[PDB]
Amino acid sequence: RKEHDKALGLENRKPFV
Amino acid sequence: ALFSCFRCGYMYEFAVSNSYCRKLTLRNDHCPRCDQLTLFRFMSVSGMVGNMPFKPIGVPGPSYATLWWRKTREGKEASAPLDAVCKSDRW
Amino acid sequence: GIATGGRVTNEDRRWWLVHLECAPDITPGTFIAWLDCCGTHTCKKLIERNIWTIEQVAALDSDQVDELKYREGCLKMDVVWEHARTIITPLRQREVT
Amino acid sequence: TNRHFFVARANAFFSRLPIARVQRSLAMEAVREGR
Amino acid sequence: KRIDTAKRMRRDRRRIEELKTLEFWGWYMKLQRVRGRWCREQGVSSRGVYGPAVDAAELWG
Amino acid sequence: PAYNEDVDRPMVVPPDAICFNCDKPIDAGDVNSYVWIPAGQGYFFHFGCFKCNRCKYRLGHNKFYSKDGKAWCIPCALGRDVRVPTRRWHTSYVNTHRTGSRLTGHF
Amino acid sequence: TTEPLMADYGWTRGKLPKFRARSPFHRQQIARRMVTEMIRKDYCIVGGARAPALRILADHVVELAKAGDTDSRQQLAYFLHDPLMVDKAFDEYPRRFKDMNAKYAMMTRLKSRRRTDAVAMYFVEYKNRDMSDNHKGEDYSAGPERFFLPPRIVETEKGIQRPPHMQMAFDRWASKFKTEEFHHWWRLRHAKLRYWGVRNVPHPSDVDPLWTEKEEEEWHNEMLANT
Amino acid sequence: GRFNMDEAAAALQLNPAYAAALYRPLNYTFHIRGQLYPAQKGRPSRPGSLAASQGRMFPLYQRNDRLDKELFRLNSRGLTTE
Amino acid sequence: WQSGVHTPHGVVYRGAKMKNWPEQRIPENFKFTEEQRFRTKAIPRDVGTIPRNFVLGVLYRHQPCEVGGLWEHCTNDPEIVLDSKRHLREVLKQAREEGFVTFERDAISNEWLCFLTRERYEEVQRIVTAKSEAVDTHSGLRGAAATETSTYAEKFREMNVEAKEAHARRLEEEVANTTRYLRRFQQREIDYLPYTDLNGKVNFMWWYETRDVQ
RNA sequence: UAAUAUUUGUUUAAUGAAAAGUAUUUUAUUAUUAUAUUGUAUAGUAUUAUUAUAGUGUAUAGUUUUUUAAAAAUAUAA
RNA sequence: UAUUUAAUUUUUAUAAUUAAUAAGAAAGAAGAAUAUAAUUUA
Ligand SMILES: [Zn+2]
Ligand SMILES: [Zn+2]
Ligand SMILES: [Zn+2]
Repeated sequence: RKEHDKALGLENRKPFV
Repeated sequence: ALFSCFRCGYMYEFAVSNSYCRKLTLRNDHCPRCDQLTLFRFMSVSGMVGNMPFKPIGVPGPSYATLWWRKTREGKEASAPLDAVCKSDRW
Repeated sequence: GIATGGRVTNEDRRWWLVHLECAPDITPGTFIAWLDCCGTHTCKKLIERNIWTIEQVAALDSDQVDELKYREGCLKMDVVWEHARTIITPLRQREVT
Repeated sequence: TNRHFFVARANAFFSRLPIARVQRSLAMEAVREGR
Repeated sequence: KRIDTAKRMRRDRRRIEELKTLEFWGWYMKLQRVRGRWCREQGVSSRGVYGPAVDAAELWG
Repeated sequence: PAYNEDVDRPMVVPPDAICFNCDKPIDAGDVNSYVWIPAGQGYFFHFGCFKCNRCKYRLGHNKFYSKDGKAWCIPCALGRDVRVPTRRWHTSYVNTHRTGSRLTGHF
Repeated sequence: TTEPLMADYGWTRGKLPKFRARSPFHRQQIARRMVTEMIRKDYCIVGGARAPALRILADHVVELAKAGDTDSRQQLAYFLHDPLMVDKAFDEYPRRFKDMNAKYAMMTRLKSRRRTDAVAMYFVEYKNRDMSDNHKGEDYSAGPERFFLPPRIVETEKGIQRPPHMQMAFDRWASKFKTEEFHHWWRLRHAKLRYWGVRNVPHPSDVDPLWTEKEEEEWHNEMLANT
Repeated sequence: GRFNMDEAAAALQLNPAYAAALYRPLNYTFHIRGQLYPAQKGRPSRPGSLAASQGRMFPLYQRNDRLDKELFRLNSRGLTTE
Repeated sequence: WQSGVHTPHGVVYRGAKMKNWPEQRIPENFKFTEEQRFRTKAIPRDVGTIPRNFVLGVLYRHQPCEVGGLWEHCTNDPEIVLDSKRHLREVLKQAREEGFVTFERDAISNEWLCFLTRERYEEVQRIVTAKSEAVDTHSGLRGAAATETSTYAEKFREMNVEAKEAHARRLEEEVANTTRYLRRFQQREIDYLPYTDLNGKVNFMWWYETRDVQ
């Protein structure tokens, strides 16, 4: 969550099955 | 097998397997000289792909045409200009 | 040597030392492919580990060897390793004179 | 002839002797006496 | 009339067979450009179980 | 012998080739419309243009004469006026694009 | 012959078994289309002395794929009717098999035989498919619906994506079965087989098509359901 | 971006009904003898079934006389010496 | 391609490397035994459009060219896409095949020389020019100082009035030193993947990038 | 005789076809430039036979039904 | 096809007291088939 929020704060690998 | 396009007659060679028997007489491939897809014809026979056990690999012997083409290219007179750079056994 | 099962006996060593002089020109810096039981696959995986040399295969710590033959899978590795271990010292000797 | 002594074969157990080792041993004995 | 017809039929199928072919080669090159794109992110070298050093030696290449 | 071994000669067709009877150009390779006669000298005819330029009939047994750069049939070149064929009139027996000439030629 | 493609078809133990054909050339042709099909589609239902041959040959293809050499690429390229499947063979199999050295293809004898003749049926697979890119979760227990549809996927694996260059090819190949001239080929085939006469082949007026648009609009639906 | 014989004919000005007639045998377009399969011939209506004709079950294999008269047989007005 | 084995030690061919191709230091004890010297199977190299264009683009800047000394002319450019002298050699082979290059011995001394064939010379002129008109749009010096561009063009057309020749031999050395100094920061990575055509021949597709080091 | 012999349909360059004198085309079908009238697809040799006869006219439509898990002897070829 | 010989009736732990000149649970491939009774293998 915090990492996607870092990705989003700046604003594939395993597909979701 | 030796192949040349109809229009520029660009010469090159690759072995043709038993899977490709229906492509032997006419090929379609990209010419470096006229750049676009062309049509190639089979002038001369060179070599097999596979060989049977206890038999020489090197005798479906490629014709005089192909050996002439590997004399004119890759020859004493052909390599001598290029040997100043590479001398192909060397890097 | 080549076809030995399991452990490598000392007699077998004698074989290798005999064939040392069988080939007149050999140096410890010779390419890997002169070894017993070094195939294509066995040579390649040694190369990406930056090993070209009989000295270098004689420099292995034996836990590089096993993951060469287990985690990676070059089989018959201890054979070639041991083949190095035997032959590297005599080679140095013959190199001096 | 279909009996048991004849039909049965020992192939599977050949790892119990080192064939390759003895051949090379007698190679050694070949070069020791100089044939 | 039928000489002309016999060549009229055998010329244009020769014409459109190339239309099959050129679009097919166009498509196959599109395909291989897709491989060119896709094998980057997945990190596929397509050169075997060996790393880059192995082929770097070029003795085995 | 089959498959003329042509490494020494490319045997490509020049785009600047024009018809030998009608003096009109040739669509280069994309069609078998033209009759090409290599002499092992390029001779390019159209298909409809293979015929004689004097009597405008077929060329018997596919062997001809040519005078002043225009092809005549041998009866019309031998000084004979007997003119009419039996079989067909305004086409020729020929096989398009060198396939009739590749039987016997320079190897 | 020790070279890991070129085949020796005898009955002696050093040789892999010759399956009946017209000529050794014919054996080679057959073997080639079998290997091509198996590389295209991981399983082959194959009767007779053919299947062990497929097993050994598949092991050879995986060995070549692990070689990853230009000579290997080229020699595999001599062997197959498909050039594209060669590319598939060098993209897939190394990552799939990186942890295994031996016996890459699984042979399974089926308890059903051809009705046509007594010859037994073998089910030949590639081994572990959870490492494969395009074959990841597929179910082979039963076939797909119409044979141009992508095969069954296991319920727990639904959401899997496949290499784009493969489903491009697959869709291009499948798109010629939706045109109506295929339907004409289908009816005309009924006529032909009926003439050669073969039982249980219905009259071409009873043969209602493999592909309709309603079935397509439900099939594509569930296909993006798998995507 | 496929082939699409109709748009291939449209690009070549080949009359798209004709272009297709190049790729089926001359039996199925032109009036010419040829091998026909009796199952294609058509069947009268049974009590269980309906009628079966080669109009419904094979539209694309039927003969077209546009092409036949324009390709094979002669026009009369070319020859009229009157 | 490893400097210890394939060649005598301590040599570095200066050019673009291949991506993820390690340079691993080879000890010098090294030799093959005589029967292993014949192994040596080279990875095929790109003879395709790009390196052909580059080697032509070089061969235009000197109308005669010494074959023996060409490699350094090649290395002289900021634009090198090429790897070894082998890579060069092959490109010259097929360039000879296409009819873009003829080899002549001039002999007074032993020199062997490259002439761009009189037949294709138009094409090459397009190729060079086309390169020149792309890069000036992608050069970062423009649209900052236009006085730079004008001072460059005016002085070149005015220098071509007397002798433009000496200016070039004075110019290319700053090119060599600029290239050599720039090479420390960034390399050209040659990336390649194999594919198979429809005739079933294995051949490689290539693409080039430039990675930065610092 | 006879749980016999035969058959045994896993990959096509049979391109073409007037001389066939048999085969429910439900409406096979011009849009013509022409006029009325008439008529277009698979059965030669007792066969869906070895496989036709002949006159057209043309050359890249691959134009798409041949079983099988040992060895003798018979048949081809090396 | 009848007689006649020769072979076989698919591991018999074993062989010969005599005639004449010998038989233990069953069939797919005898091989998991690329001559190892598994070459480590997910
Ligand atoms: Zn060309
Ligand atoms: Zn003309
Ligand atoms: Zn005349």
